[PDB]
Order: sequence, then C-alpha cells, then structure tokens
Amino acid sequence: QDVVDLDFFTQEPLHLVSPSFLSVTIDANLATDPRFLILLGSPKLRTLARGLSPAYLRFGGTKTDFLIFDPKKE
Amino acid sequence: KFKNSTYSRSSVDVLYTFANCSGLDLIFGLNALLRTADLQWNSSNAQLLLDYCSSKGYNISWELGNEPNSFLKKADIFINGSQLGEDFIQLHKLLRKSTFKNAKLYGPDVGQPRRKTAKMLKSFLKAGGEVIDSVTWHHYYLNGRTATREDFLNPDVLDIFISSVQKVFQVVESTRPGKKVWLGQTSSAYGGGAPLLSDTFAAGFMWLDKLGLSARMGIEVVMRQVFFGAGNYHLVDENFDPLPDYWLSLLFKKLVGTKVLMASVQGSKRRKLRVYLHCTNTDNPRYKEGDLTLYAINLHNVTKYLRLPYPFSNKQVDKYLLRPLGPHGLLSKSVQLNGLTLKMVDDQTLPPLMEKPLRPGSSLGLPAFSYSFFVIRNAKVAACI
Ligand SMILES: [N-]=[N+]=NCCCCCCCCN1[C@@H]2[C@H](C(=O)O)[C@@H](O)[C@H](O)[C@@H](O)[C@@H]21
Ligand SMILES: *[C@@H]1O[C@H](CO)[C@@H](O)[C@H](O)[C@H]1NC(C)=O
Ligand SMILES: *[C@@H]1O[C@H](CO)[C@@H](O)[C@H](O)[C@H]1NC(C)=O
Ligand SMILES: *[C@@H]1O[C@H](CO)[C@@H](O)[C@H](O)[C@H]1NC(C)=O
Ligand SMILES: *[C@@H]1O[C@H](CO)[C@@H](O)[C@H](O)[C@H]1NC(C)=O
Ligand SMILES: [Cl-]
Ligand SMILES: [Cl-]
Ligand SMILES: [Cl-]
Repeated sequence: QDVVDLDFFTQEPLHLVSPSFLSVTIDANLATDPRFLILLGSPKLRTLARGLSPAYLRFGGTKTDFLIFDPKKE
Repeated sequence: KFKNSTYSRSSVDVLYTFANCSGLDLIFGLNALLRTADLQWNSSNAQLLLDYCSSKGYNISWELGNEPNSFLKKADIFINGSQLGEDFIQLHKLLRKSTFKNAKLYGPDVGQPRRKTAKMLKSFLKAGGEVIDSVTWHHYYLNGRTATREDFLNPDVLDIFISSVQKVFQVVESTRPGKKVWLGQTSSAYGGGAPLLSDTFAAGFMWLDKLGLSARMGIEVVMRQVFFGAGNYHLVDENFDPLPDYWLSLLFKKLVGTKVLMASVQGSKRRKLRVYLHCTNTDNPRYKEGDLTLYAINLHNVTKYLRLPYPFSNKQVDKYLLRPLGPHGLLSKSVQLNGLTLKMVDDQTLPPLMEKPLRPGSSLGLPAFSYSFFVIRNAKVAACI
C-alpha cells in the first residue's frame, strides 16, 4: 500500500546546471541598514556563506532602482 | 513608499569583501530609474561606480534594474521593453570600455510571466538580448501576508511553478534561442516572506521542489532570496543562526551534481511524492565518479517506502533524511539530519554532515512530511563519469 517503485532515466544528462546552480541574494535594501558594515563583516556569517561556495551573490531588490552611488560619502 | 538613498565607497567595499572572503561571485544591480529627459537611461552614476570598482580591481558582474515590469506602480515611470534593451546595449558598451572588458551582464530581472511581463520580456530580448549573458526572471509562489501552512504543503501550489518556467522558455525560444535562463531572485512568498512559515522546516518543501523542477526544466542558476536580511525567507536569521533552509541548501550543495537526470514514480501519482535525480557532486570526497544522488519529498501524511530500479536495487545507499526538531514540528526553526540536530561546531566551523548507510537492497523510507537525499554508491552510471 505504501511501497512505491521508482523509474530512472540515466542514459545521458538531460541538462547541465552551473556549479553555482544554488545561488543566493542580498536585498539592496540591506545597504540602507546603519549596521551594514557590522553585518557583512561577521565572521559567523562569512563561515555560513563559504559553505555555499561556489555561488553567485546577487545584490539587488526593489531598492536597486532607488540607490545612487555617492563617491563623497564616508 | 520608495525613496532615493545614497551609498558609499565603504558600502561597496563591505559588499565586495564579504563576497570575496566567502568565495562568492558578486552580481551588482545598477539603478535603471536614472533617466534623461527623453527617457533614455542616464548612465553617469553607473560610470562613477564602474570606474571606482575598476580602480579597486573588483571582478564584478552586472545587472540593470529590478522588476522593470513594476516601475509604473513603484515610481510612476513606464519604461517599455524595447527602451530597456537599448539601455542594456548602452551599459554593455561601458563595460567593454572598462578594465574588465569581458564582464558579464544579466537581465532584465522581470517578475514572473503575466501577460504584460511576458510582453516586456519579449521586447527586451528582441532589442537587447544580444548583450546579455543570461536571462534573469523572478518567482514567488504566494503573498507572505496571506500564505497558509496548508499552502506550503500543497502540491497544487508547488505545481504552479511549472507553468511559469514553461512560459519563460516560450518567450526565450521565440526571440533568443538557446540563451541561458536564470532565476535571478526567488523564494516562497513575497512581502518579505510568510511569518512563521518561510523561516521554518515547512519552507523546505517549496525550496527543494523549486530546485528540483528548475534543474529538470533547464534553468541553469537559481538565486535564493535571501541569504541574510530582514525578510522571513532568509537562510540565516538576524542572530547569524542558520535556519532549516540553510542546512537543506548546504546538503544540496554537497551532494547534488551538475548533470541532471530524471526520476518518476510508477502508477503515475505525480503529486505528493516528488522525486529528482542528478549525478552525485564530483567534489564530494566520499563518493566517486558514476554515483547518483536521488532527492525526494513526501507530502503524504504517512511514510512511503521507495524501491530502486534495476540495476541499482542492491547498491549501498547513503541516506540524508531531514526532520524537524520538536516541539514545533513543521514550524520548527531547527532541523535534524538522520536524528542529529544540525548546528555549528563554532563560529568558524560547520559540522560534518553524517550519512546513514542503509541495508543494501532495502526500500528507502521517507516519513510523512519530510525530504531526503539518497546517494547510490557504486552506481557506475556512464553518463556521470
Ligand atoms: N504570486 N506572485 N508573485 C507575483 C506578485 C507580485 C510580486 C509582489 C511585489 C513585490 C515583489 N518584491 C519582492 C520582494 C518581497 O516582497 O519580498 C522584495 O524584497 C524584493 O526586493 C523585490 O525585488 C520583489
Ligand atoms: C545625468 O545625471 C547627472 C547627475 O544627476 C546630470 O548632471 C547629467 O547632466 C545627466 N545627463 C544627461 C545626459 O541627462
Ligand atoms: C572574473 O571571475 C570569473 C569567475 O571566477 C572568471 O571566470 C573570470 O575569468 C574573471 N575575470 C578576470 C579578468 O579575472
Ligand atoms: C518605447 O519607449 C520609447 C521611449 O519612451 C519610445 O520612444 C518608443 O517609441 C517606445 N516603443 C514602443 C513600441 O512603444
Ligand atoms: C491522511 O491523508 C488522507 C489521504 O491519503 C486523508 O484522507 C486523511 O484525511 C489524512 N489524515 C489526516 C490526519 O490529515
Ligand atoms: Cl513593454
Ligand atoms: Cl544572442
Ligand atoms: Cl534586507
């Protein structure tokens, strides 16, 4: 009743994903947090991020289109 | 609701160093709402950033705009897909004149393919498709405000993703055949995630299923919204603690290879027992060329027992079964792998991910409301060597 037979296709790859298939984002809005430097400097966080390498890190989100680079700002 | 903000060189450095130190490849979304009088993209600010990044030796890939389908609602500006394509061509010329002349460019980061979004994507690919390296689109299943527990467990909700993927490939094949298609931003639920759901074990059914369907259907890269941040759908919470979807993601990374295969269940119930098959990840030291990685999701309320087909029926199989740590069941923020709670050894040290070797020839047990990986050792699959 609860036993199920699996069928497998194994003759050739049907697709090839990137080695970075499982990637991640950081929302653009996070750069508006005053503690952004502390957050992304965290050694604990970087250890967790390293576990997902290789991967893309996409910085973007709704705030992407409301962020302006200012070379003068400290 | 959305106001202009500025960001500094420090912020750019914080982001790049995070990525660089973590072995990640940074993709930076440029602001597409900087517009000239004739609604051309004004590239002056982007030029400032490109120059700065080139000055620091930052190897960065680029995007331009996020969800341009929504610009009218968000900013009372409508940019059609043809114009956006031109804007991308102009960004591409800037990249070709920079120190990283071969930098990659992705876009247009449209939402999932409703009528008006599909139209915008089509006109964008017609106009600007030659300069993009991959096509990016976004997906969410549900509104996080109203999503239910029931929805997170519903095959009818999981299945809606299939039609979105089909619609994107239909646009791409009609305009830029063979161009790589990426999910550029994706998660369970929008509005920052579904409270008490998108950060729990229950979130893993959508996440693992999305990965399995994406790989099976031809999507090359899936970008999870978010690694870290304010929304519920984060992989890591505001205390820097990993949530169940982080551990699921780490296991997927360690076990699942690049070469995608196919599994299906006989009797053709395609709904609540969901199965995926790849070659095993060749970087995993424990396994060898030719091994297979099966992963499976059981949305039934009873345990199911899976039987492997010839010639794999008697192979040694390594089980990696994920179940929540109680007392909160599917709504738990803690997970166990083969009965061992997953947690960091210390701030510098991920734990080992310990397999459970099964009795060769045994059926693969998958409890109710659970998901597991199974590595088939010495599978000797030629396609995987
Ligand atoms: N079902 N469905 N999905 C389509 C309905 C429209 C999507 C909702 C509008 C908001 C989308 N909004 C998503 C996300 C969020 O709301 O969580 C936010 O953090 C990101 O910054 C954005 O790029 C994107
Ligand atoms: C683009 O924006 C800059 C900075 O706001 C402005 O000074 C410049 O004149 C604009 N360029 C065009 C071509 O409209
Ligand atoms: C930038 O990084 C990518 C990914 O590692 C690499 O393939 C590319 O060749 C790099 N380009 C340069 C100029 O270093
Ligand atoms: C798209 O928008 C541009 C810029 O406003 C305009 O000049 C062009 O005619 C529009 N194209 C279509 C097909 O509406
Ligand atoms: C268990 O699932 C069956 C469908 O196979 C359903 O009819 C029954 O109501 C379920 N039991 C519970 C407690 O949800
Ligand atoms: Cl359009
Ligand atoms: Cl092309
Ligand atoms: Cl955030």
